[PDB]
Amino acid sequence: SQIYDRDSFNFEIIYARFSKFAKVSTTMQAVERSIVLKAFEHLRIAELIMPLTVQKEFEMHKLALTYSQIHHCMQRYQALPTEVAQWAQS
Amino acid sequence: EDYEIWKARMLAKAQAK
Amino acid sequence: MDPTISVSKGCFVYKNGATRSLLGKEVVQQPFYEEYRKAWNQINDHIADLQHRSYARTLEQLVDFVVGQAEREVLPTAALLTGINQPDHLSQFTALTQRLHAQRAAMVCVLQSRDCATLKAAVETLVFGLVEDNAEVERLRRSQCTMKQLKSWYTNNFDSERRQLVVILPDFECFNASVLQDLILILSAHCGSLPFVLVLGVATAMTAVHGTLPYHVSSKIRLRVFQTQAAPTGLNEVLDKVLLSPKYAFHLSGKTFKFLTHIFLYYDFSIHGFIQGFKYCLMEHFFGGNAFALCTDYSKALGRIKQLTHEDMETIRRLPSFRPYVEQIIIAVLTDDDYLKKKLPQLLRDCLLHFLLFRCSLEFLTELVGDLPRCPLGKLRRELYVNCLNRAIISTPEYKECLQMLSFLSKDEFVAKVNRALERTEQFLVEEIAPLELGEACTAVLRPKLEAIRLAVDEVVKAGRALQKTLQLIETQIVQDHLRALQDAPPIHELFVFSDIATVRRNIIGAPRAALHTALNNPHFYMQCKCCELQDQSLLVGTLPDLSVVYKLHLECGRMINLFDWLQAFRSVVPQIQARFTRAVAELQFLGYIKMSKRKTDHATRLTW
Amino acid sequence: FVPESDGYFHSAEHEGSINAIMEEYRSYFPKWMCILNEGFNILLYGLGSKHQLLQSFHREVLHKQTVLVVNGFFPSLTIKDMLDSITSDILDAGISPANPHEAVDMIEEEFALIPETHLFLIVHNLDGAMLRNVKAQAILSRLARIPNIHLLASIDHINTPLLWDQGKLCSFNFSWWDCTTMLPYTNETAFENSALSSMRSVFSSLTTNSRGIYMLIVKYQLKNKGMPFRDLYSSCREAFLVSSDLALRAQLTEFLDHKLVKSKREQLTIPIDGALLQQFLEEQE
Amino acid sequence: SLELPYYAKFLLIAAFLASHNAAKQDKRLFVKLGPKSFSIDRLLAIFYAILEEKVGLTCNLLSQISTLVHLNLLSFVSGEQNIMEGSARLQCTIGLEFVLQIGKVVGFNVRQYL
DNA sequence: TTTTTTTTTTTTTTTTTTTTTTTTTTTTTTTTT
DNA sequence: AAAAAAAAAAAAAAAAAAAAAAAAAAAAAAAAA
Repeated sequence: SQIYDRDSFNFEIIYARFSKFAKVSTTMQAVERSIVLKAFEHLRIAELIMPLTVQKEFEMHKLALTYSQIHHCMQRYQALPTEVAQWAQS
Repeated sequence: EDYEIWKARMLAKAQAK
Repeated sequence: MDPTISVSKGCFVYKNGATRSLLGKEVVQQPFYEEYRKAWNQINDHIADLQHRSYARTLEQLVDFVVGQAEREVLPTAALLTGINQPDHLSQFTALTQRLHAQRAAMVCVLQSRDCATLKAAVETLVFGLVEDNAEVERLRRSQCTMKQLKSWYTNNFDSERRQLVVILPDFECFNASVLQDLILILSAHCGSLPFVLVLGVATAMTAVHGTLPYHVSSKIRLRVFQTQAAPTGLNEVLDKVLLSPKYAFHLSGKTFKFLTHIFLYYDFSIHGFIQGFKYCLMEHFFGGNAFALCTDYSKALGRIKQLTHEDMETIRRLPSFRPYVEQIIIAVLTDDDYLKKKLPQLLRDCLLHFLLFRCSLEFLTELVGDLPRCPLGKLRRELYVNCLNRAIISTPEYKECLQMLSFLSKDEFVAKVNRALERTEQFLVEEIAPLELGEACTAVLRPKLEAIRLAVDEVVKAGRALQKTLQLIETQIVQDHLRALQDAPPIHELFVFSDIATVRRNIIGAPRAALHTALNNPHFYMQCKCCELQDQSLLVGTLPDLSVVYKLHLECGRMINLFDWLQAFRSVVPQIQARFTRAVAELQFLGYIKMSKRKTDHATRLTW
Repeated sequence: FVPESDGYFHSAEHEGSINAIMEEYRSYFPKWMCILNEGFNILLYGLGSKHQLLQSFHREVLHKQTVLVVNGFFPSLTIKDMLDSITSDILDAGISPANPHEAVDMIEEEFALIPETHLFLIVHNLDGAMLRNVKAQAILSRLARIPNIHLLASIDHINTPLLWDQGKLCSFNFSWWDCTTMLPYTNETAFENSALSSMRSVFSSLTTNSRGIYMLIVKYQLKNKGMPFRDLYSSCREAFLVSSDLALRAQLTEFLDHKLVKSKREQLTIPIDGALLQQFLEEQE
Repeated sequence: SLELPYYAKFLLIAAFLASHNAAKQDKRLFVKLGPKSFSIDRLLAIFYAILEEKVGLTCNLLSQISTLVHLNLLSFVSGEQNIMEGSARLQCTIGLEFVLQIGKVVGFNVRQYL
C-alpha cells in the first residue's frame, strides 16, 4: 500500500512479497503456502482486511488499518524478532 | 449374398448330386 | 391445427383412471423375455453382491466411528473420499443408514445440495429429516422445524436411554460455501446439547475440504479420513468376476466389450452407465426372437428346443456361422425343419464347451503372460479376452514378440512361471468350473493337455530344447484349439455372443450434431431421393431442400451475415420466396446455428464457427 | 462429427420420401414400448419436426394411458404448471408446494404408493425456451428416475447436453434415437419468441393538434437532417398547439406508446431513415 | 490423487490453457493477476487442437464439461442463464501442479503449450 | 330416537414473502476527431 | 487511439401476485335426554 498508493491487493501479491522476505529470514524458511493462506483468512475474518463489496486466492481486498496503527503495533508487540522489526522499517 | 438365392442354389446343387 | 397446440396452456392431461409391467401378456409369455429377465436379474444381483463385498469394510469402519463417538465442543466429522461418479455413491450411504438402524446407534438425515440454498432451508431440512427418520423407524410444518424443537424432541425421546445425530452430506462440492460454513457453526454450537456426527461425501480430494473450510470453521472440526476403492478397480473387478464368469451363457464380442470399457475409462467413471449399457446390449441380443432363448444352461436349452417353433429355425438358418456347418458336410438341413431340430443339441453343447475351454485357456495364458515384463498382450484377463476374440492370436505378431521375449529368459523363471500357471489353472478348474453343469466334460477334455504340459515341465526340470518343446506344446494344446477367434468360431455361435455394435453405438452414445450435420450437408442420406444426390458435400444442386441451401450459403460466409447479399444469393440459387427465406432463417435460428442480434437492424451473427 | 478449430481462431418426390420416412419411424413403436418397459427413456434428435411423430405415438400406442403432453416450445410454460398438473390433475393432491424439488419429493412419495399406475410424459423440445435452465432439467431428470413415470422427449438445439451433467444423464436413462424427419418447424417457431405502413396507420388515428406536433417534429428532423424539448415546446406554443408543457409530455408519451418517436437522455429521434421520412413529408402535400 | 477419465483430463488441461494462456496468442499456438475467462467454444477449440485424435462431438463430451463444472474444477464467472446461447463464460480453478500430474500420467507436455 | 355440544375439516380472509414492474444510474459499445 | 454520445444492462425502490397463516363457517362425531 505504501508503494502502490493504496491499490487493492491479492493473496498472490502479498504472498510473493512475503516469500521474497521469507527466503533470507533464517526464521521463516519452513512456512507452507497453506499456512500463510490460513493466516490471510484469519486477517480477513478479523476485518483487518476487507473485500471490495472470484477465487479465494485471487479476490481483491483493502487494508482496513492506517499506517500509524501498524507503526504502533511494531512498538507494542512482545517478542518480535529482529528480522521482522528490521523489515518493517524499509 | 441373399440367403434365399444361396439356399436355392445349394438345394439345386443338392439335387444335382 | 392440432388439439395440443393451444395458445393458452402448455400441459395436457390425458388421465384415464389415475388415483392418489407395461407390455401385454402376449410378449411376456414369449420365452426370450423370461430368459432375458432371468439373465439380467442374475447379472444385476451378482454386481450388487460384488459392490456390497467391496464396500463392507469401509462401511464397518464408519459404523465403528459412529459407535466410538457414542461411547465418548468440536463435532466429530468423517470425510468419505468417494469417486467422481456421484450417482453410484448415495446407495452406499443408504446401506450405512441401514446398519445404523440395525444397532440403534444413531438416526440419519441426508442433506442434498438442492435443499440447502439458504441457511433457513438447510436447518429446516435437517430437523425435518431427523424427525421423519424417527417417525419412520418407529407432522411438523415447514417453518415450525427449528433447532429448539429438535432439542426438545431429543430430550423427550432419547435422553432417558445415546443415539447419535448423524448428518450425511453426500455432495460436499456442490454446496453453497457460506451455507455449509454456517451449518457447521450451527452444529458445533449445539455440541453437548445434541450429539452430532457429520458424515461428508467429498468426491475430489482433501484439498477441497481444506480449501472450502476456513480457519474459524475448521477450528471446530475433528475429521477422520476414510478411503473408498477406486472406480477403475471396481470396473476391473466386475469385468473379472461377472462379465467373464463361465456360469452365464450370454457372452459379449470383443468390439462391444472394448466399446463399453472405452465408454467407462475414457468418458465417465460411472458403473451404473456400464450396467445400463450392458443391460441394453443383453436386451438387444435376446429381443431377436424365441431362437435366442436357447442361451442358457443345457437342460433349459434342451427344453426350449423341445418347445421351439418353425420361424426360430428359420432365423437360426440365416445367421452366418450356420452356412459353413452346411458346406462342411444337406437335402434335409435347409428346409425340412426336423433334421436341424434333432441336430441342434450337439451344436449347443459344442458352443458351451468351447466357451468354457476358452475361459480356462484364457486364465492359463494370462497367468503365463501376466508376470512377464513389457506386456505385449496386456496384463489382466480383459485385454487378452479382447485380443483373443478379435483375431487369430497366433497369426498376430504380438504373440511372436511374446515368444521372442519368453525365449530371452533363463530356465528358472520359465519353470516357476509355468508351475504357477499349472497351479492357478487347476485351482480355477476345481473352484469355478466344477459346480457348473456340463463342466465334467470340460475338465475331462482339458486336463490331459495339462498333464502333457506338466510332463514337459518335468522333462525340462530334469534336463534348452525342452523349454522350446514346452512353449510349442503350450501353443499347440492351449493357444491353437481352445483360444480361437470369433471368425474361427464353432457353428451357430450367434445365439450366445453379441456382435451388433453399430446399432448399440447409435442408441447408447448420443450424437445429435452428427445427425444434424449429415442432414444439413447431404439430405440424400435421409430423404433417399433419386434427384438430391451429391458427389461431394458442397455441390449445392437445385433439387436440394430449402434449409440445406441456406445452411450451405451461410456456411461459406464470414462471421457477420447481412440479410441482403444472403437473400440475393438465395435468389441466385433457387413473393413467396421472402416467406420461404423468413421460414429458413427462423428454422436455422431455432437450431442454434445463427442468432439475430438485439437491435442490429438486419445483421445476424453466426454462433457456429 | 469433427468441427475444425481453426475457423474459430481465424474469425413431388419429397412428399413420398417423407411418407416412407414416417412409415419407417412408425415401425419402431413396439420396440419403443419394449424399451420403455425395461426402464429406459426415449430421446429423439433428428433435424425436422418430431411433433407429429410423437403425437402419432400418443394416438396409436398410448391411447388408454395417463399421458401428460408437455409443449416445451411454449414460451409461457413453467415448471410450476407441470408440477401443479401432475399433483392436481393426475394424483388429485391439490397445488404443488412452491419449492419445486419438494414437489418432486411429494410426487415420488405418492407414486411409490401406486404401482402398476404408469404416467407417461411426452415433452416436445426438451430444450425449449423455458427449460434451458439447469433447475428445470434437474426437476425433469428427477422425475424420469421414478420407475412408474416414463419419458419421451425431443431434442432440436445443437448445444443440448451442455446442461446435462453425468448425474442428470444417469437419471435420464436415455435411449437415443435418430428420428430425422424432414418436416418444417411450423408449430415450434410460431410463438412469441420468434414500418412506414404502420406509421401511416397510426398517424391515421391522430387528431389535429397531434398531427401538427408530429409535423413539427418531422419538419425539424428533416430540416436539420434528436431535437431538444425546449425548442419543440416553443414551436408548439407559437402555433397555439398546446396549453402547457405536461400536455406535450402526454402527447409524446402517446407517441412513444405507438413507437413513432424515440426519447433519449430530452432528445427526440425518429428511428426511421431520412429518405422515408422525406417521402412521408411529401405525402401530405 | 484425483482420478479422472481420459477426455475429462484433456478437457481439464484444455480449460487450464484456455484460462491461462492469453487468448490473443491462441491465433499462433494452436493453428499449426487472475485466471482469464473463456467461452466453451474456445475450450472445445483448444481441446480439439491439443488432442490430435479428433474424436466425435457426442453428448458425453459436453456432459463432461458440465460435470467438471459440477465438481468445482471449473466455475461460472458469467452467463449461467445463456449456457447454450454462447454468452456463458467459464474460468479454470486448479493449479499448475495438478495439470503437470495430468500431463505426466497422459504423456502430453503442457509446458510446450504453455 | 331426537337434540345439543364439542371436534374436525373446508373455505374465506388477512398477512407476509417473493416476484415483477418501473425508474434511475451506471457501463460497456460506437461514432467522430 | 482518445472524447463523447448512446443504447444496453444492472441496481434499487415500489407495487402487485402468490403463498402461508389465522379466523370464520360448515359438516361430522359424540354426548344429553
